Amino acid sequence: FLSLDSPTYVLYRDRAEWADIDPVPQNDGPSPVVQIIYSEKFRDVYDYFRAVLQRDERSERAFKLTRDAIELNAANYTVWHFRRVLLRSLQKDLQEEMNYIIAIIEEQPKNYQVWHHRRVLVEWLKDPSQELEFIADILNQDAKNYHAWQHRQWVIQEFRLWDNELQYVDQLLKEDVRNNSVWNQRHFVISNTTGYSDRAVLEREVQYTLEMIKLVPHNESAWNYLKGILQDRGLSRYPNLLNQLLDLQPSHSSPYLIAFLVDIYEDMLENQCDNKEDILNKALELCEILAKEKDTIRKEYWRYIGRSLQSKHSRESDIPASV
Amino acid sequence: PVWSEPLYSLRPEHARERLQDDSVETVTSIEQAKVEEKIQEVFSSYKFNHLVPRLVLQREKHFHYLKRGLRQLTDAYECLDASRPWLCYWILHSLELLDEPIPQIVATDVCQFLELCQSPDGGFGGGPGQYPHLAPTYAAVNALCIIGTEEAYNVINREKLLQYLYSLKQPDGSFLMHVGGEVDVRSAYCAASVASLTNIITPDLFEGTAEWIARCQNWEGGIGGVPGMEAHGGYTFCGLAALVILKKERSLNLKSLLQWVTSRQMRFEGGFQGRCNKLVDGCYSFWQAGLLPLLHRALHAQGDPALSMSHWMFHQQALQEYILMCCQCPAGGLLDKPGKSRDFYHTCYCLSGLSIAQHFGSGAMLHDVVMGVPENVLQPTHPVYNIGPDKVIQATTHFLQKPVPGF
Ligand SMILES: Cc1ccccc1S(=O)(=O)N(CCN(Cc1cncn1C)c1ccc(C#N)cc1)Cc1ccccc1
Ligand SMILES: CC(C)=CCC/C(C)=C/CC/C(C)=C/COP(=O)(O)OP(=O)(O)O
Ligand SMILES: [Zn+2]
Repeated sequence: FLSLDSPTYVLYRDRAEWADIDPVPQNDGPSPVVQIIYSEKFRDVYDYFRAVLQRDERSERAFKLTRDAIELNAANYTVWHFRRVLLRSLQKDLQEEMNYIIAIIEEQPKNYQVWHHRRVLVEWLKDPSQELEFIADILNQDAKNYHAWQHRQWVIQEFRLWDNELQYVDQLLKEDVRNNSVWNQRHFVISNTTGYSDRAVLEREVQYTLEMIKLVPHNESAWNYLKGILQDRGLSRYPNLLNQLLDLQPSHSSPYLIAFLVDIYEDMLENQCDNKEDILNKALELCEILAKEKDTIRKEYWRYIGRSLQSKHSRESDIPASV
Repeated sequence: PVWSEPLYSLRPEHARERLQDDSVETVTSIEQAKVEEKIQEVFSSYKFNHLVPRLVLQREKHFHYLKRGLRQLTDAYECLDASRPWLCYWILHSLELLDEPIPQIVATDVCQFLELCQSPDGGFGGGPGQYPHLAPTYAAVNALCIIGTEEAYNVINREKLLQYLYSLKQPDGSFLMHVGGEVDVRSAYCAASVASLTNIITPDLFEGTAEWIARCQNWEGGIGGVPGMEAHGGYTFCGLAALVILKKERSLNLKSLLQWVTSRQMRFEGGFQGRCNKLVDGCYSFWQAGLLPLLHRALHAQGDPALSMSHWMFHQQALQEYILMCCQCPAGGLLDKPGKSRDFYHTCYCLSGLSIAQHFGSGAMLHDVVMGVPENVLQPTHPVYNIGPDKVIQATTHFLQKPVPGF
């Protein structure tokens, strides 16, 4: 009906069809704190909202009023709750409401309430058929929107819509290989479909990641994904990894490659590798390089790591004090 | 030496910390480069203006901004009309950090307003007449604890609060943020925080909650909002802090968490990003850097022998430099990054993070690092609740005089 931004918008206190209702002023007390000096339009809508809420008036006019209250403050979760009460009480068409929430999310996508509302609608309708395309449009504008990725995971998992998501992930990694949300989505998809224990899958994923590392050696996301998919089994379980990373040292180096080396060495020492001492000193040398030159922002972390490795892996570490 | 620059961000080597994009441009690298150029201008402004750098926390300006906001806000704050207890908390905490006393007149007015925000069925809403919600409930309880008077403590209906928490509890261990609302790790933290402060924790209230939080830790080492989601500083703080309250930090892989958080400090800017490959933001000075004290305490309780006894495991100096040089509005208030506007939320968390960066404490051991003028030093904050540690102790002691509702 009358859009909040319409040139001919009129205050609720001036509307004939609201004449019967006394608006309800906010009760901030005799000496207010954090008192917001609301605009006229804002205070007018919310005075009327307080009135319909207080009376629990479940009417078409109250339903339309929630649209304005939401537009004025989409984070007002009380208004959203009442709007959902009205959707059910008035038996409103839920596909019309889906059209509404898609428009609102498009304009204010960084808001918890709007995404939760959309989830409730999808649950009520048991219809996920618009979701992936809708979310894709939001991600086309902000490829890192946290709520959008979260809703996407919920939709995929709840409705088992796994079949095309790896393809979607590959598309987004092509657009921006530094997009960490997308690396996260890659792990989410693989973990819940094939899993990473399938050797062919793990192999494919490591080769792919190494290929991205070669293309963009300072991209931290690829480095974190490589570590993430290997670390629970233990980096030292993969003896070829070390040599192959050392082979990137010359013209593909980074503080990330160096840090990964330390992580490889750390696991080796934990699993009683050959040449305990040789490995230790290699690791300590690297920790020092990182702390003093290559990654000084993390000097406290790297000194802590060097200290930890020394404390438990030095030849003297298991030697009784009397010796 | 005379040629030596005492500020880490102004040293000549620091230029080597600029982004290397490997000649492959994407939206991510373009955006990072834009921030770095703006920050470099800030860093170099002294040199180009031929002045000696002096890092001063603009206390009087911040106090004026806070004192007024505690009473009245412009319509710029309409979007926070359902978060008024957060405004009370952010402002009162900032004032506490700045060691500015709270007039009893103000204290009593805050108490009375929060009473009006309290629901008959327990918890606090975003404003008077609003349904209760765990976020303003957390804020309201923190604010009342910062005030710390008998009147303030008495505002909280403890019996109804517990009932409210039970009404939000889910079978999988998680909590709804509010009735008919969303679930994420924020709710676990909000619930743990208010229940522990007010001594209403029953034997089964948090059954399954530690395990649910641990499922939110992912392949990155940090914690996402729900299981499966990308690791983020805000959710990671909520997850670890709730586990500390529950005495269940060991449920997490603390080592992968430590590696993840330390990697979130930006080598050039000195501040922290909220997740991998996104931008620095002053409020993560708290959410991210606040994890380091939590991890220190946790690792120490495990008898970790290699822990520093004077510093947190992040660059305390670089963080203070970022906050002092980049995050202050000359008119008063702090902000996200240069070019953004001041707001009470960033004022709260930038100062909270500055305090953490200034103060190391591990039992008997204490060490301060105060960059810039000595008057820059803030009051310490408790890394779990983010109110003064004195206020935490005083509140917990007071409520322990009461029995857990139901006995
Ligand atoms: C944490 C909180 C507290 C009260 C109300 C809302 C929120 S929030 O969960 O919506 N939160 C804070 C929302 N936010 C936006 C934000 C914070 N940092 C960067 N941004 C864009 C705010 C900005 C200013 C104020 C004030 N006054 C209050 C919230 C989201 C968020 C946190 C960190 C980075 C980005 C987004
Ligand atoms: C107790 C309590 C309520 C704590 C709040 C915890 C907190 C800070 C959560 C942040 C969640 C979130 C929506 C991040 C994305 O914002 P973004 O994409 O605009 O920011 P980004 O680029 O820095 O991830
Ligand atoms: Zn912020």
